Amino acid sequence: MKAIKLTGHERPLTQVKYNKEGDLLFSCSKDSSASVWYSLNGERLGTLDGHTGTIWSIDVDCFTKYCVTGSADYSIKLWDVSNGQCVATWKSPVPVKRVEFSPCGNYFLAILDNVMKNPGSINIYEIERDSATHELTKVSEEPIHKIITHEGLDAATVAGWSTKGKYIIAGHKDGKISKYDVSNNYEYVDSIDLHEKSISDMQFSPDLTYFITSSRDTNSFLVDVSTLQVLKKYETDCPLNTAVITPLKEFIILGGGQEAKDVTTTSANEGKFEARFYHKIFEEEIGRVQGHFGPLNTVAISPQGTSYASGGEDGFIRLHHFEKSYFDFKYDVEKAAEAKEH
Amino acid sequence: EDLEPVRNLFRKLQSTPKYQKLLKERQQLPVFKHRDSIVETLKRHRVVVVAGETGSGKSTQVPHFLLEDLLLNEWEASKCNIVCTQPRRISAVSLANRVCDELGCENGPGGRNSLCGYQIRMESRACESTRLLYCTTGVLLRKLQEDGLLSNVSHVIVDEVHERSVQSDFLLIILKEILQKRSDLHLILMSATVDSEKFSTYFTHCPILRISGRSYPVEVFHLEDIIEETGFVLEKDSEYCQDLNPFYQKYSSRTQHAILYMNPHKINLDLILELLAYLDKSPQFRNIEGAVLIFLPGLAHIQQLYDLLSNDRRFYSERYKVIALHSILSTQDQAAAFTLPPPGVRKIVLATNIAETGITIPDVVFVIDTGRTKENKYHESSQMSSLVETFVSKASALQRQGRAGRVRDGFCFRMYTRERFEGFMDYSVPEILRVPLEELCLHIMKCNLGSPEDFLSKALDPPQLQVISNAMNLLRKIGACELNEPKLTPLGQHLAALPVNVKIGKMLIFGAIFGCLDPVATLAAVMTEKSPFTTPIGRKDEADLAKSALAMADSDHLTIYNAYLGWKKARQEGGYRSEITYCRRNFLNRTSLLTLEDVKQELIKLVKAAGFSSSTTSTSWEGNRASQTLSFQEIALLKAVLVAGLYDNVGKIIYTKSVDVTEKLACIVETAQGKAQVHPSSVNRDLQTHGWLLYQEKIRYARVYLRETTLITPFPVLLFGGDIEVQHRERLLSIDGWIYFQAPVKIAVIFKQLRVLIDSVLRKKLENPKMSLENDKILQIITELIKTENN
Amino acid sequence: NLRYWLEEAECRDQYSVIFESGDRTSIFWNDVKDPVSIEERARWTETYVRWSPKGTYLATFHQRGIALWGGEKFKQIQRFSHQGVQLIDFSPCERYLVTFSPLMDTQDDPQAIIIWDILTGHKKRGFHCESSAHWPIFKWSHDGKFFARMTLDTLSIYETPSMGLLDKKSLKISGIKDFSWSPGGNIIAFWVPEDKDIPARVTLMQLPSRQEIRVRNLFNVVDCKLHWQKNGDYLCVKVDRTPKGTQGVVTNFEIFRMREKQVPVDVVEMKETIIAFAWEPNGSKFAVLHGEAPRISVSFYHVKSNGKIELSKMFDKQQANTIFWSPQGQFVVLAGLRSMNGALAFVDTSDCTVMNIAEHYMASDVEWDPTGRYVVTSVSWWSHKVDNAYWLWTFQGRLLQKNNKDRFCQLLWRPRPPTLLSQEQIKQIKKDLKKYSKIFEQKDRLSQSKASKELVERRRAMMEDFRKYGKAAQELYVGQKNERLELRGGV
Amino acid sequence: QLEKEKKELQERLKNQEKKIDYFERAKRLEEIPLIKSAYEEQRIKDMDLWEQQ
Repeated sequence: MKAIKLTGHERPLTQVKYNKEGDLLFSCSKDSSASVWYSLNGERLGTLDGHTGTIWSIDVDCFTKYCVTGSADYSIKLWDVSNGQCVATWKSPVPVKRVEFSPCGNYFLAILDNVMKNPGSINIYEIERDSATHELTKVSEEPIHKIITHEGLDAATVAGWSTKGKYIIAGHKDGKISKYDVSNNYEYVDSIDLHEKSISDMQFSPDLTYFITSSRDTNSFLVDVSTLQVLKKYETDCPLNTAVITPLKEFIILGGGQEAKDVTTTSANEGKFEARFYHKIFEEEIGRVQGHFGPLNTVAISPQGTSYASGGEDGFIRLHHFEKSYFDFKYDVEKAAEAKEH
Repeated sequence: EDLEPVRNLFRKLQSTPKYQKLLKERQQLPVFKHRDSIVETLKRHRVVVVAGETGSGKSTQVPHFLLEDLLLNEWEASKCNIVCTQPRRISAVSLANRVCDELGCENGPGGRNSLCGYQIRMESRACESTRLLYCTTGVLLRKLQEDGLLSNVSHVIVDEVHERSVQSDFLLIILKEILQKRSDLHLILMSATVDSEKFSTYFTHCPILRISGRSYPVEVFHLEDIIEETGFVLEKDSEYCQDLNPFYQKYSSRTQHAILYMNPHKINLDLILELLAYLDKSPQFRNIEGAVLIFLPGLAHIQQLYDLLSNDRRFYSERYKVIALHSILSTQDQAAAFTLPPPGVRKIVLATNIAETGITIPDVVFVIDTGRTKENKYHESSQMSSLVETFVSKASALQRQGRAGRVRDGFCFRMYTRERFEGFMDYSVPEILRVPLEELCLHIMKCNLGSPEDFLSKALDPPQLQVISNAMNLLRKIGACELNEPKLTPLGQHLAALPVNVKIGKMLIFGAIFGCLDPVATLAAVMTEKSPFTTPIGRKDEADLAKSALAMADSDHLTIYNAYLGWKKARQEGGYRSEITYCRRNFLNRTSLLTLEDVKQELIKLVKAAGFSSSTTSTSWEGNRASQTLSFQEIALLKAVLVAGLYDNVGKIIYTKSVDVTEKLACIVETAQGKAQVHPSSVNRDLQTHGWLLYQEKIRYARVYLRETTLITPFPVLLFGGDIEVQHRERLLSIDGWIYFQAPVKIAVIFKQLRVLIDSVLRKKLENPKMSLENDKILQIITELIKTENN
Repeated sequence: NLRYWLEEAECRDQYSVIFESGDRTSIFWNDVKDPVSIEERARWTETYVRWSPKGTYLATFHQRGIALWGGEKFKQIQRFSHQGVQLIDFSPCERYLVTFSPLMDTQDDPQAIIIWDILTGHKKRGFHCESSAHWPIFKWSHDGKFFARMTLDTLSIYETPSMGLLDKKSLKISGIKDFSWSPGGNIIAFWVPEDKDIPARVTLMQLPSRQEIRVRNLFNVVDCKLHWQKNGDYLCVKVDRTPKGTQGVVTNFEIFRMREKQVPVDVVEMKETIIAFAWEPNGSKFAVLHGEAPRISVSFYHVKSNGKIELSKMFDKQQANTIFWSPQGQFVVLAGLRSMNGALAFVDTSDCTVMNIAEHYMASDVEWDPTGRYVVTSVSWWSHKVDNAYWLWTFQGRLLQKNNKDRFCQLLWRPRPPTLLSQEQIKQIKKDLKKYSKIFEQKDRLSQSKASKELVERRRAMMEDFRKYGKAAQELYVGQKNERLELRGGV
Repeated sequence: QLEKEKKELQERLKNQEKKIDYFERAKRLEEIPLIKSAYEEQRIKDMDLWEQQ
């Protein structure tokens, strides 16, 4: 791959996202404005200004019409992507740590942190849209449902929707994953106990039928939506902040790291926080890609599988375009089976 | 190039309250939503087509986003210099002013520390800090003659490519060749129309960025809507009266009857008067301030409608200002169309296709399109232009419509049905191609781009080889190209460097050689610019009589020169009041006369820069002679230099002795391409003598007319004409086998030998322009001979 | 080149030579399953990259001087300071490099054709600039003994080792329209149209003797093209003749025979508008294309057992404009290059029979394996921009892959000449007499079958278990909610 | 009959492909020792030429 470095944020990155066609990249950080970048060259398209606190989460709808942000300033905002204006704000009694649109763009969930005495919860909001322009017509000030921290779990930290929005999957501060049935008024269906530490990320495969978890306990699990069966385990010696499933190739990208603190780093050893690529099916580390000056906090892959971006505690985003050696990377039994076709 | 001073200047400009205010306005433009996609596509691709409607902000914001990105982002380009071409002078100037304002610049375009500038013919407003240049297409083409790779340019933007002008298409061929040689050059093509696929394909299927944009909607009323809304009744005895498509069943039986029985072959001027009266009565239009632009096929219909408006009691009030806009009018009378009317006064502009492209009247809100034109047809077999034009193309009608909608929402009233519009041809026959190609062929050879034939074969729409051959034959006859090879002569090299027609360029160079550059540069300016003679509506006979009172030596060229001399005198002796009084008395446009002075001084500067100095010893024209009438000897010399430039435009007067003293017979002239009449605007209209007429142009209207004529004597034709044959037995001298003079055989041989002497002196002087000819015995004898012909 | 061809494990083919993936000049093998990337080097060339004739050096253009990149892991061993250069080509025997600047500088003054000796590393000559015509404007002999250029009124002949002037003379012959060196020692074919007093002719001239050994006047010709057979055995001339209507009325083929006593001439053909001709590589058959039918007609020619070369087969009219033969003689590509679709058709020979017809959307560029196993075709971004790709295909009628490439510049195979050839090798090629054989390929397929075993089995099992898991979910989802699972976001 | 001729053609083509590939692989294997010998001779000549220069 070739990498270039985007600078805009002077503060640690909290989330990067591609849009559905993979030509724009959205990012937020501990600063109070989010940025939008062309994913072709890393040019900055513009910024989203209005929050007064760290923005923890950003998401962009399937039409690339609105993006939504969740903030430490106790608010969620909805933004119109074409002019960067805020079109709706909801106030929250607690910080909002994560936001995600449903696959068709009519709902978004927001994770409300369990602070002060609030037990925390996943709020669901409805955006009624014009069926032609996908512009909004109505937003309600209330969520249409609140999944309060389930009895026996700690608060959710991450959540996303499965295929067609039929389930919400969540990860919690006690290393558990839980599942909620959207048709049945978001009722609790099941949970599994995976990590010894909090779940720090959870991301979906391209069809939304399986997902990948990561934790600072150094492990990552590939998990099936319908059964919650664990399919694969990637075992590392590194505390993980983030993980993704790649399209096109059978790869997994993991990212995290431990801040240096007291030990001296030499100029030879500087810039060596890496993303690790694993083969998805064989569970084997196949590469490490250097370039960051602090832990990786977020990774995102384009839906075309042709680039990936990572945002660091160093305040940079590295944007990576894959090359021919990547596309042709193949185990011998994979070459064999791809040729067996003809 | 250290960009850091210019980056620091731009960062300072961004901090200005002016930039921050206009940035909020820019963010409302449709193109601004595509800013990051435009910039990212331009980083990935060397060629990009940017398509979107007029008013979407392309011409202002695409060059601005590119300038912003190249200065703020460390792009690996070591260079930031952007050129944006415009077909129209007013667009280049107004866009540069607008973008300079949007950049927060205080001094306007080309001011100290201005990042934006413009360059048009005779006017440059750029400085060392200028990184965005708006220019006319023909300014960039001249820069390509000086720097064939555009080595100092990083980005070229060709705007309005949908107008498909000769200069735009020619520039696209050259830019395609430069893009093969230079990997660092980027090209942007900006279009208002949806035929972006043709440009994409021509540049190897390059990306098309479609900007969704309204901007400035023109509501369109067809003939059926106009008849319905106006209540117009087609009278059966009217000269406009000659299964109706189920489409018309929604209109009243009156409108259906009017559509069925209206003569599609006549312009209904009564319906235009009712439509104009409807715009003032209708609650929809009564409160809308703006000018009306009426497209008419030619001057006769402009006159007929002007007379109808002037005689109709509805329009007799100080509430209307009727202005004609036709190619025949002076640059000052044409400039009146751009003047804003007083508050509460409706301006009505009666125009031909001259308003259809390249000219912007900013206050036009209403367009009335008759759907008709008159078109120039060139007939190769006759070498004659004829004016004969019918319905416009769909492309032309859409450009007429888009005269409304430029600065605000507007209205277009089509004096033809929707069905009639749907049946128009999409494009006019060879807009770029139907014109003569000699200036294009000369420019191809000047740029060493190979043969004109092989080069023009690469066009989007190649012209016929016979048109190229005819154009090359004219360049050979002028002496601009060698006889057997497509190579420029020393004369051709000088002609190709001058911003004027080859015939006028030859006249200027000969004017310098014969040491008559000052009067000849005035004549050259007169031939390139609009006539300073105005014919105000309703005052034609007084204007024609005033022109006849200025008539000089049976020459329109010298009559206009005499009018200019009398204006220059009036300005020097009596200042501004005398100047205006002279212009008013003689029906002259003051603005046109100022432009003629400015063009004259620049033509003199260009000819002097080519090394042709006027001798310092002819204090005869540079010193204080605003007080003297031209001597007869100076008139003979000026006619001789006119013949040297225009000899290909000579004709024999057919003198017919009138039986009746009261019949002013129009002067008839036999040219090499057949018989023509002297145009009614010429002082020689009623010329009743044997002799030879020089003319500037031969044009077909209802008849073939010769425009801007000069009576010439034999010696100019014998010295500067085409091939001399001597018929020793008949005592006849033939020029080109068809111009006959009666001469003693010895005199005929003298002229044949004098040409060899002329060509020898001219060749030496054209190869070395700085060489003095003051003591040249040959030039002195030729000048003496020309001065003796009428003694 | 040769060593790597032995040591490396796969199975089974050629080395590239790719401009395109990424902003990098890049190195690949042909591993049958995919081309595998060896390296991708960022901005290696500043314009175009060129191989040496045996692939020995890579000639890389840098705008501050042409470089010869050598050694196994690639570094500059030699670099030649000439700017304004765009043409950067070798003597066919790898000993000398000729550089030409169409952009004058003060580097050339005005010696724009500069000849560099690779063995010394020195500029031996400069020759003053040129205006006409196609590159190479200055043409070498096969051995690299002689080098020459036309002045229109005089042929100048220059001599290896020091680039002297042959006989201390230049040959005063007028009206030459082009000249082509023979592969055979040592002969120039050149030709003159109607020049004033002189009717048109084709001349065969021997060097260093400098004698017009066979001249034939052709009479009243619009153009001619001089096509050597690859060993120097024959010169075919393609001749377009003119009647009194001033037309290119008929194309003739007239074939000089150079091994045969006193150079006899086979007049062969008479036909309408011949637009292409190509010889069989290393052989004596040929293929021809005719225009205006209204699709392009194809004609096939073989040598008779009674002597003469003659038409033997034809096939119906098609989109093929370019005839491109295999170095192994048998396979010929009939290609409609610079067409949006189709346009590649494939013929096996003797007795010319069509094997296959295939895609290549906007095809520009075409090349073969030196031994004829693989065809590669490409779409340069200099030529076309609606797809940009390389297409890789096996002689049979089997596509290997098509790989789109983002701003694709160029593809060239690394040259690989057969290292030695002899009568016993030519005998071993005939050993199985014609029927089938089963000695080598079945063993390579058995080796490939072994490559599915020993730790491999656990991974085969994993792949399998994954495809099954996926089919199961695939089924359920189609039934429960009518959804089709995928691994990349659909168009 | 069409299917049979198509199968026979495909088998003939596949056998031709294998024969050409195996012939070229065999030629290259037998050429390797000659290429090595030619490289040693060339290396000696290049060394002698360098010493002489």
